[PDB]
Amino acid sequence: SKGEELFTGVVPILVELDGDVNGHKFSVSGEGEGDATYGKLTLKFICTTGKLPVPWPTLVTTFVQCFARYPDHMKQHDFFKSAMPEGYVQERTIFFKDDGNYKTRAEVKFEGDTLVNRIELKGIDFKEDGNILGHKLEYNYNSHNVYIMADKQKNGIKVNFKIRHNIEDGSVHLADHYQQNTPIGDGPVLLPDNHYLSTQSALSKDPNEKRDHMVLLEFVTAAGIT
Amino acid sequence: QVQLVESGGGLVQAGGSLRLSCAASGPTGAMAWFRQAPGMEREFVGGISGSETDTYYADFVKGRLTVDRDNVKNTVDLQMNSLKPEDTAVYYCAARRRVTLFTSRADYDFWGQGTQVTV
Ligand code: NA
Ligand code: NA
Ligand code: NA
Ligand code: NA
Ligand code: NA
Ligand code: NA
Ligand code: NA
Repeated sequence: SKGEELFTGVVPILVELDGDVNGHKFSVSGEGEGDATYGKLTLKFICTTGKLPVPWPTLVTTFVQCFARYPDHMKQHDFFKSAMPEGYVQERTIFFKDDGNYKTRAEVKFEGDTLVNRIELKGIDFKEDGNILGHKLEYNYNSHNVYIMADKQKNGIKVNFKIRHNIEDGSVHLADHYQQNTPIGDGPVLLPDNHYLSTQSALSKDPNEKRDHMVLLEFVTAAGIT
Repeated sequence: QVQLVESGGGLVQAGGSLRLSCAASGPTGAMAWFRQAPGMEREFVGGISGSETDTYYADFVKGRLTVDRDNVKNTVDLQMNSLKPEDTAVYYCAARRRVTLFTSRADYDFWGQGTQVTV
């Protein structure tokens, strides 16, 4: 159809985030590309205001699930692409176990031929010497299942999952995600059956990037419907 | 394709000042200056995002330099103060199609041919 045809090949991506965590303000810009035929995302971000005040891994989920690979038998369950090119609003609250929380609102939509994710993030109530503001998180990422259900009343979807952030002392800090996606346009979207996205990420550094930065690779495939 | 035309530079001695300028054939995104000392690796000096809202200078360029940009003329300019003999190098204008001011040379799409600066 229309929305899914926008994703048949490689699509450039722009990411812009303004954040405020415990009054510490910052901005991030990122760019790369997505290829939903492979379910693959590649991005590089820089903090344009200096040092990022939180660990980079805690922003991974905030920094475009329209690039998931949906198998052909599940095509009618791909809300994200069906809302394009007009886009969708992605809102989250992220609860870090025994620590603060992020509240994010993003617009994901096409601006020309580029898919753009513009985000506002506010974090509150973090312990200034917790795992987060104390940068005790390892610079890595694990695999998670992203659970999706329709929210017919709001003409969108509800999404939730729990991220495992490995800590430098060998423990794990859980980040509990609650997400709702709502279409920006008034065109019709696909309201899916219950399913999930199998996601995997890897983080690295660009040895020639002098600014505080993250390189992110994500693989995302939809499953859970025979 | 997009071509970058460098001018300025040349010979100075310590303490002096020098100016470099770069003119782009067309409009572009982030613009930056790099330099490459004789057998060293190309390092980022300073630049301006395509939107001009982000300016970044390397650590060694302290407050000694100023980059400005002109999206109508499609030019980025660099001015150098308090020159030291370690500033001797071949300076390169660089630009990207896209807007973000990354600093790795691999992120840049268009290059000038290199302008000698000798302090
Ligand atoms: Na980090
Ligand atoms: Na996040
Ligand atoms: Na919390
Ligand atoms: Na794990
Ligand atoms: Na200089
Ligand atoms: Na490079
Ligand atoms: Na290059």
